[PDB]
Amino acid sequence: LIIYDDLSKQAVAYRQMSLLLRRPPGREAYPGDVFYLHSRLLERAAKMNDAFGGGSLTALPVIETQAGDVSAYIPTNVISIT
Amino acid sequence: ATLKDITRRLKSIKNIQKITKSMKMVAAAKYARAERELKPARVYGVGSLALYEKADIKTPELIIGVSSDRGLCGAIHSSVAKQMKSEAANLKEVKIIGVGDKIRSILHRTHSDQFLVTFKEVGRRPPTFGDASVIALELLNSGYEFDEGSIIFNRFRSVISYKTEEKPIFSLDTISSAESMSIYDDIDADVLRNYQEYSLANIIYYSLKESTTSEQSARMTAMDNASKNASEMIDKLTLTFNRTRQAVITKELIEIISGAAAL
Repeated sequence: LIIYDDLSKQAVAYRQMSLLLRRPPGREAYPGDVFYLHSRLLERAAKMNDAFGGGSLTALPVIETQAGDVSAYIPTNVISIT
Repeated sequence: ATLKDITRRLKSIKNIQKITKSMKMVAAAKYARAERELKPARVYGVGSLALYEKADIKTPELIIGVSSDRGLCGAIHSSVAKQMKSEAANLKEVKIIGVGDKIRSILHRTHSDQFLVTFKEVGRRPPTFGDASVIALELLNSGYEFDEGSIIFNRFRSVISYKTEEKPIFSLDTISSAESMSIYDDIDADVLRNYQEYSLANIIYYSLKESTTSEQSARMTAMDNASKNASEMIDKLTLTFNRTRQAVITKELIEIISGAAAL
């Protein structure tokens, strides 16, 4: 069971790096694949069959919302993944 | 905050501002008529009780609530229900009569089995002595020969001020003959059975004429507050909308320029 506390802070970090790499910003100044950033990661947490080992990886990512707005861009972007 | 949300609440407060505005006006006409119809009805009530105050009447050993149906009048139904439940525990057999539906619902669940009669449509049409007589008839037709009662209502004072008042009704015909009545002569046992019956209809009418004047006045008030609390809330959210409109345009534009100034 892996916890990412929190993924919103990783976004801010990723936004830093991408903008510092001269790569153009998209919505809310976050890079255009800011969905791809978490989706790539959160897909790897999965449940394997018996043929492949029977093991599992659970994911509890954490997202911080401002003023209670879950309908916001980044919140919904992670909701749309988990 | 979003352009979808902001305008939804602006659409609905511009409703309340207006809906409440007319409910102030509806009550404002009903006040002005009830204020004129009270002027004589007061003198009527004055002349009605001018006997029980000039000669002391006690009782050796019935609660009537007067309000209306239509709410939103501030604290008219709630002030009399407080003084009714005050005496519902402080007293002796207690049997309740509530004129106006908003007594059958506010102070019911608590005294559900302590009901004698209920009256509806009060406050729709300005009250008459005819309404008070139907209240008088139903009281005397019920097999409840009460020892003594008290009528609780809202006495008018001004556009904004009123006070919950009690008036004791010594309407027992066995209590009509006391040591203070020994001052009076030339009476029948069954002429008081006529006078007591009528002086009951007077005080019920008086309390009813005070109530519907005190009720419509504070509904006119409560709605003049509520429509101009919405007037303020419209003017507050409207310029909150402009903030958020201009900022959304600006922010949507920085988002482009930032992306254009990176290539």
